[PDB]
Amino acid sequence: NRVFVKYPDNIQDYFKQSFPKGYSWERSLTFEDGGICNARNDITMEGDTFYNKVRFYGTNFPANGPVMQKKTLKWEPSTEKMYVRDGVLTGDIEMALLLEGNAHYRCDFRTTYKAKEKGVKLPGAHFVDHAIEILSHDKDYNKVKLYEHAVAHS
Amino acid sequence: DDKDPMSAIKPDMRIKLRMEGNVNGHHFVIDGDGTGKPYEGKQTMDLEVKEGGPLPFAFDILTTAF
Repeated sequence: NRVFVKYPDNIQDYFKQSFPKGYSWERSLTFEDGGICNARNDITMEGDTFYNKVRFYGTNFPANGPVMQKKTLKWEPSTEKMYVRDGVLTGDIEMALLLEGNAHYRCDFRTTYKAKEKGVKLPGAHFVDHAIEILSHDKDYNKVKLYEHAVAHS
Repeated sequence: DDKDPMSAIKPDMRIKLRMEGNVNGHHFVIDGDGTGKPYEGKQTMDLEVKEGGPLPFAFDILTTAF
């Protein structure tokens, strides 16, 4: 949820300007070994609470690969490029998962973001730096505590 | 302008979440409860698998979708 970004005063904040009605995003994750995920979130707001309706579908992950074998460690901090693509606010990023055994597993992301209200002004092209990390978890990841920090610039 | 800049987006806000889906045919439901500071660019969430656990794949592939 890109509403949780520190936007400076000289960049238009599409995400905070999308409320109270909300916005939605649609994302493709394409991994180096052919794994592919499609993810989407509908984000609304009621009072002080953001509500998220999330769907996640992944396929074509090799049985012997690091995703099905549970060999990942963390995502590396990275920078999303925000720009208008065919009239829709779009973010592209090249992300990387650290694996066991001094290796990385790369993934391209494209996300489109759509304000629910017509007439929300599209921003100029900029960047969003972020880092995401699991702070704690159960042995089988039945319970996970997650944290993210993000800042927009340029 | 005369408008409350934070009429909608407050300095401290809560988060609720439900995720449904499947990876390589393995289905799951995961709930989330969290808090964040929009103008600081920070958020934290406690996630719990409600169906399909223990997940047979890397939890990390899900985390940017919360």
